[PDB]
Amino acid sequence: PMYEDRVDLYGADGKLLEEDVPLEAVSPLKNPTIANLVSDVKRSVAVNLAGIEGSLRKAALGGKSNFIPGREVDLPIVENAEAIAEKIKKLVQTSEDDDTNIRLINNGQQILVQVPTTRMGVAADYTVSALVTGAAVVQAIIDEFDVDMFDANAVKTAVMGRYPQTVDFTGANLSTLLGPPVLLEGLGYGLRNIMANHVVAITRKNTLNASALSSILEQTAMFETGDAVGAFERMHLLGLAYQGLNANNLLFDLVKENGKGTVGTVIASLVERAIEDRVIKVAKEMTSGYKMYEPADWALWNAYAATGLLAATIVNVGAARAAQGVASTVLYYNDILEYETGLPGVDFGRAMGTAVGFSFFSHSIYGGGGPGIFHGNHVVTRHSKGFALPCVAAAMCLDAGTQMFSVEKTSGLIGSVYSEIDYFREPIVNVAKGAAEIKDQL
Amino acid sequence: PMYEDRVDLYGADGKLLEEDVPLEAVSPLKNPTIANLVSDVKRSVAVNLAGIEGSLRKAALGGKSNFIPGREVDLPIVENAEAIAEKIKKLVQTSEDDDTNIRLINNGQQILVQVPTTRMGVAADYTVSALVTGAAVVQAIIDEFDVDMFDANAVKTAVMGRYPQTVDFTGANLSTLLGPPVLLEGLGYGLRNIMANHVVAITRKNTLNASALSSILEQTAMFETGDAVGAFERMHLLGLAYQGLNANNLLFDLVKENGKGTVGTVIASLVERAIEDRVIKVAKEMTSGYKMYEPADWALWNAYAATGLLAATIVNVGAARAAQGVASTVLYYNDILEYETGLPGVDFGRAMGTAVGFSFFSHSIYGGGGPGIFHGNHVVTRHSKGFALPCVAAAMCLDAGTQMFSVEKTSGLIGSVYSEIDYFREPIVNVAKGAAEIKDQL
Amino acid sequence: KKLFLKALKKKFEGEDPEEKSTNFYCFGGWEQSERKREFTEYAKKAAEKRGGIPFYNPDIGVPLGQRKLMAYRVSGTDAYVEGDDLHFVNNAAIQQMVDDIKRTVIVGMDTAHAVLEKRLGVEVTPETINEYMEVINHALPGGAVVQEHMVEVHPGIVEDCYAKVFTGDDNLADELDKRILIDINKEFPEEQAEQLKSYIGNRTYQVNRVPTIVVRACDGGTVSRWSAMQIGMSFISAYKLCAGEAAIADFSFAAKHADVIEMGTIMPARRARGPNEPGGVAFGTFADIVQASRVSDDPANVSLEVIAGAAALYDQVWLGSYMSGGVGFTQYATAAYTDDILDDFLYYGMEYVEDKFGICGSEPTMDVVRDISTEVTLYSLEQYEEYPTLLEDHFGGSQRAAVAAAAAGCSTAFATGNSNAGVNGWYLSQILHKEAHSRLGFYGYDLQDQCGASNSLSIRSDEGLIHELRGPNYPNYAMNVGHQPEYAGIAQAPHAARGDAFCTNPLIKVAFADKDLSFDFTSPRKSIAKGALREFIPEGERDLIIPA
Amino acid sequence: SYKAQYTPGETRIAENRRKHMNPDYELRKLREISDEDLVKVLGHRNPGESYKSVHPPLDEMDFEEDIVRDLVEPIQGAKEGVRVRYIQFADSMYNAPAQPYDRARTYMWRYRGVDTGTLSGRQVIEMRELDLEGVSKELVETELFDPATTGIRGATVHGHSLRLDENGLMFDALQRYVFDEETGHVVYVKEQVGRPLDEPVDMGQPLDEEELRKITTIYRKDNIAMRDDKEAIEVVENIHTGRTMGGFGMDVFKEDLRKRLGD
Ligand code: F43
Ligand SMILES: C[C@@H](OP(=O)(O)O)[C@H](NC(=O)CCCCCCS)C(=O)O
Ligand SMILES: C[C@@H](OP(=O)(O)O)[C@H](NC(=O)CCCCCCS)C(=O)O
Ligand SMILES: O=S(=O)(O)CCS
Repeated sequence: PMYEDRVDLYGADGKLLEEDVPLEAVSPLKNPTIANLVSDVKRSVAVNLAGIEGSLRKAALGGKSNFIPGREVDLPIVENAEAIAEKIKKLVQTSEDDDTNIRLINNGQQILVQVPTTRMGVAADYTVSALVTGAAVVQAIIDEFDVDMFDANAVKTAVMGRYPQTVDFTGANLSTLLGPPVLLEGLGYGLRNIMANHVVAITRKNTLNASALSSILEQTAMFETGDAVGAFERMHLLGLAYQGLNANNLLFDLVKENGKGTVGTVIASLVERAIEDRVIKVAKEMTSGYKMYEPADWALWNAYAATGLLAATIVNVGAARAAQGVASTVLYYNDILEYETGLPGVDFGRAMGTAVGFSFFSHSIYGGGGPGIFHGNHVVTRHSKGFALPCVAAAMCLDAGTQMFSVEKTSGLIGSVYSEIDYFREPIVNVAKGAAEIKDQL
Repeated sequence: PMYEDRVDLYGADGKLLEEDVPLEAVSPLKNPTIANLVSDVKRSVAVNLAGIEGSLRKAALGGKSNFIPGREVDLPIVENAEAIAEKIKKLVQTSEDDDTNIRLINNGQQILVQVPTTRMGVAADYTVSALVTGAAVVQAIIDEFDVDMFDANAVKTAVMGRYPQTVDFTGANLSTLLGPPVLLEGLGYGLRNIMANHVVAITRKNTLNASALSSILEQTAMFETGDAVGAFERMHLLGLAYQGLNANNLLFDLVKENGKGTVGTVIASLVERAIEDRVIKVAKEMTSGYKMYEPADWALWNAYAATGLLAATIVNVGAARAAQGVASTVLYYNDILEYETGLPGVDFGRAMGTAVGFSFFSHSIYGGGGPGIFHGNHVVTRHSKGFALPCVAAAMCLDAGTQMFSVEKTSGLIGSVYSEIDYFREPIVNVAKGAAEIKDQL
Repeated sequence: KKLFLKALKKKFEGEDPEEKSTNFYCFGGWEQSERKREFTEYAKKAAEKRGGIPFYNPDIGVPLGQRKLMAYRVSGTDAYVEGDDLHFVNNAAIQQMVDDIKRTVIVGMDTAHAVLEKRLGVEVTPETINEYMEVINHALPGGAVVQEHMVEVHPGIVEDCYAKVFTGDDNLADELDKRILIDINKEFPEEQAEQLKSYIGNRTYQVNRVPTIVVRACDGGTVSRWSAMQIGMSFISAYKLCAGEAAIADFSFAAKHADVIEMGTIMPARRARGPNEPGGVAFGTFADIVQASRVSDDPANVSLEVIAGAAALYDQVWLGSYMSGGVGFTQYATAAYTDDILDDFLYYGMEYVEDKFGICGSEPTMDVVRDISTEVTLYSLEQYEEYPTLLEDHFGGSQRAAVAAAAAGCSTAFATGNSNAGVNGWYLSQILHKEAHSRLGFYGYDLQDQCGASNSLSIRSDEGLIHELRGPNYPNYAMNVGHQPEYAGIAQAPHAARGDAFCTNPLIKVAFADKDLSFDFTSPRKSIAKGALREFIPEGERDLIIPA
Repeated sequence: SYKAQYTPGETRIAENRRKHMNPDYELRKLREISDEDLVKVLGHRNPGESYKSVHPPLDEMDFEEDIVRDLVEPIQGAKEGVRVRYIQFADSMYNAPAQPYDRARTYMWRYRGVDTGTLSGRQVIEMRELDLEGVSKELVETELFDPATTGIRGATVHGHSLRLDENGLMFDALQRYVFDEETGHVVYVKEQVGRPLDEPVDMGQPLDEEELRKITTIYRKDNIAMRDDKEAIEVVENIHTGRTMGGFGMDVFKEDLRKRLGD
């Protein structure tokens, strides 16, 4: 292969999945599970039929506390969800043999619509899924009940919200994991737009699968932004493999041996492991006896450091079962690590800097919110190139109910709509199976 | 197939290409040529090596008339274009066997970079191609000349402009046919963002290939926005086939028989043809003898009407060999057609309405410009759902040199960079060959 | 009697309103006008300040005033003013109308109160809400509440800054300090009060008006932030919290995102603006901001008051400056609120509807839209044909097209109760007008009218949208004068005919039912008139911090 | 074969519109103007000066075969690369014999290589200047022009909607034409942007009111009301209804939808 690195892939239960795997087998550019996961995130649309119906019944149209008296339309949409879904299927598909998927959820109150890849292939960006799904839902409803021409625009408004007066689907009754590109902070940030509470809901609160899904999306986004190009590619792959996918069981063993420990003891365990594995070495011993270290392999040191970072998050937030401590943990893990060793911390300071602002904007009057609402497209937590947000996913799995903006409050139907998708819910085991499929092709 | 319609596909020379083709054989969802054209538009990036070099030499960084004295970097980039291109290839590709394409143009002063579909597949939107290409160019240059750490950020700024202080690549020395999605007017508008003058340069000023390329991109965008879904799909396919692709030679024959005629005589020829083909019929004869018509087939009437509109543009702008008249032509072709017949004009008024604003914003103080700078993502000319911009592409092919913002001024290198792509330059014949490839699979 | 005749008779004194001929070139040019003379005189007095730079000069370009330069009656008032006094730069009332909208945000209090009780174990009572409202009325205008060595904003320049609370819970309303209460039962007629409360429920909201000087120095995007910062400080102080703990971030997210109601939404990049700017105000949002609905049960009067405010907002300020600038678009807008001309046409249409269908007496059908729009358009055109002075008054085709179609569209909405049937009627009126006079408006006036019939009842992507929620960013509407103000009237019309308390949002409607606003939103006509007369005292001037 | 209809309507006003639009209807000449005087009032060039180009002769612009391009005959001004110039009219709403959309529709039926703009207060044609001068002569000499109610004006065009002056002429803030009281003729003393003419151009006598009521293309209650042309209104409503139905889509495209639904 291109790189010489090989790793063992271990599951979230700390047991070996795949032995002696070339690093590139988990590259977003090669792994077939990652490709399918990204395709599904882009093409999937949640249709809230119960919300469309109730919006229409009250003329509760176009967002928070809007009502248009006199424009109510009373239709039995949920009772006819099966017929409406069959119509949506006919309108969205490109052929009977394609990969269009329509699934009713929650007694027909919601639909998961997965738009065929043929439509994505001839579209410029991923908004096509929402747009095509919205058009099919509007026409399916109008046709199902023969909605008259003067009422039809209310159906349109119930489905897509205030668009096009708003730049997006404000107050709509459909949603996607990715928001429209007009709201992106950075070019190429589409995959970073999923709030941590949604990640937790998709993985049903399982700590390491949440942090894995976050790492997969973040690092795949780093390929999209051009950050994981050339000189930097190996750093991002090693980051994914170690911090996201529990390579060589390092993440799991660090937590296990520090289950009654602190952020400091996790640092000591990680530095010791890095010395044994010859990832770092002593550069100079100072007058006091202090040993200043240097990396022997900079991308691999960063990966070891990032793995200790996630382990420290799990130990310290796991001890509190309160997610607020996550920003502080990310901050002082890096701070202590640097002054313990003389080495650069995770992402060469950017994970620590991200945590400084994240701390401030989760404890102050100025903006932000609780940890669960942050994501890689948020101005506060965009700065680390994939190494910080997996900690927030892990932290919110471990919160036992201390948040006002909890998973239930922000993400209440996200589990029922998306978590039955195996690669979403259980990314580690399925990425490992993908790695096994291609390991001999690299 | 789904639809019963069949057409004969004729070339820009008015001669038969394919007989008895199912309508869906030219669908953006089915035709393999359209899929490949759209893929190439999304993945292609123009790298201006000469511009990067001169920008560095003068510290002319970050947009027009910027200079940063003292920060000049003097490098023989164009002299080493081959070596640099070979490095870009290694950085952009995902494997030696993939569809990465790097072509030096204009003695190495520009590079056409086509990013591999594998990278597009795991990215959320089409900006990946610019971002990855920019990252590869920056590293290739820094590595080729061992640019020192304090000068390196100037190379970055020379390639990508003022990003990220600007939301886009302001003042950059790379470009794409599609701008970044944060500048889209409407959701799904990515494919509509190509100015008419660029279309004219890509097709080397060949009238009907320009109008075809514009129609293909516009109508493919209507699939992306969800407008060509369900009830409306057939209207958009017939529009593409007749107005964009000279179905049944109707476009060509209308121009030919009116080469010494007027917008009015084109209308008379089109209405007569529509009566002959039983596309419209008399609904009521009025006291004065005036016959009010109705469509027998609404989507087909619209397609006939749209074809006459393009023919009228070619006749009336072609008579003047001056593109300014295009907006007036689109306006009054529709206005006269409606009062000649009682029928709705092209796109049920929206082509006419587009033309009113387009006339205004190409003759007033308030905005706009000459016809060559408009496109479907422009606030002025977004309103017709694919039926108006092909006229502007045709018109600028016919301009003999009356514009300040001419092709040469706005699009001076666009031909040398992109026009060698056969599908871009000659879309009609190649779409027909794609249709022949799949006609019996439908 | 025609409602515009009184104005014509004063505007064309000494002349028969029906006479087709007159004399021109006999007025002395610009010297016929008090205002033009004043302007020229100030231009000369400016010479020293400008140090030689040329300036306003009536001898540059067009010699204005070869015809008689008109005065205008502000409709529904007895104020007669020159057109220049209605230019938004010259009229402090118009500027304060916009500033009062830009500087208002509404924030739900129930989430913050849940954070206090559920997360912080702190009890919320009427007494603690009252104490909080007292604190935020010191903090919101720039007073310090926690830190030592704070500098503060001069209270003398922010006396217009304040916060109030309202609630759908009558039991809580009876317990809140009335100095800071917007009392729904006192501001609204009984039936409207009952309707508002059924939609608002047992929810509580604070209405924050940040200082006028702040939105003038900065922008509309400042407002939700400024409100949220001081809401946070006021919870910390009033409830005695640790001044910087995790729960505080919940108040922030609630006040800036989860529980905030802004007046306007953001623009796409080509016309980029933050929230609470005019392009982001939906037509139904503006109709709810205007307060004529709660003091008048005349649906024509209510719609006409909305159109007057919206002409100032959308045509004069938004399109005429934000999107263009210069001399701008005063008379494109004044045609819809002067000389009682639009009044005459709309009262004709309302009376035609009352007689033939009844107000709200028809379901929406194309037959009804065609009947009403055609009849009111013909009546309107005939008025310009019977009165040469009327046609010389509304001298620009755009003016005439907007006013005839406004009467047609509102009347159609009166009959059918459906705003989109109204706007379909507006599009019929425009193409009939065009075919009658063989002209319509300016070069690019009917872009949206030729696309309008098809998009009025469309259900597609960027075409379909219920009319109340369309606004200046609806794509067809994003460029041109002579439509947006009247569309606001069409959004109001079916709701005024029904007697609804609001068009789109009961929180917006209550939030402007407040005598302590500076601009009088119960009658935008009367306030604009007071500005035209130089009798309106705006907010935000800087006299206290600059030399005498 | 096909017989053009031009416009609906049962009244004299509609037939006047149809006559203007019909290329086989010969417009009556009411006056004559010399070539020199027409060029002088246009104001773009002096007579006798060579036509000025904006680009080289057309046969140097055609580098590549374009079969569709060569289907269309270029007008002579295009062949020669002559610059584009304009004429602009205001038409009084007191029954001027031509009116703004009437003009646009007439031009697009009768003339080749037209760029025409319609506004309430003026109507402009921009054309290769060589061909503009031929077209303009017809627009000034025929019943499309009345010197009292049709004003030639490229700037400061106010007046279409104003009362007529005491001599029956339309307002012109720049007074590009004046009434000669000695003769009763309307005389141009300025060209269409307002520069003074060295030599005034006589445009002859105004049409009388009764002739204007007979040949005008505007509807007015005091002459023939729009309300009276039930046929024209019926067709306008039909266009409106058809556009509404097409935008709504679901009924006119019902069979297209049924094929998409697999029904
Ligand atoms: C409530 C917060 C948490 C928050 O989000 N912002 C606060 C308060 C906010 C308020 C204080 C206004 C008031 O008193 O009503 C304002 C003025 C912003 C606003 N809403 O207008 C502000 N801080 Ni603060 N804030 C400041 C600062 C600071 C310094 C003060 C340190 C000290 O020893 O006094 C500390 C942070 C630190 O320790 O480094 C600080 C904290 C804090 N800052 C603590 C309150 C601390 C306390 O209880 O005393 N600010 C500064 O370090 C100087 C500038 C000063 C700002 C006002 C100005 O620039 O004039 C003010 C900037
Ligand atoms: C973080 C973000 O706030 P939100 O999390 O979006 O509410 C952003 N504010 C800020 O960056 C506040 C910056 C100024 C006050 C703190 C200065 S240290 C904003 O309002 O757009
Ligand atoms: C068209 C567009 O201008 P540009 O073509 O982008 O220069 C747009 N202007 C407008 O829409 C001006 C509208 C107000 C002036 C005309 C009113 S009829 C704008 O500035 O963003
Ligand atoms: O003359 S235009 O119609 O172009 C602008 C009028 S304000």
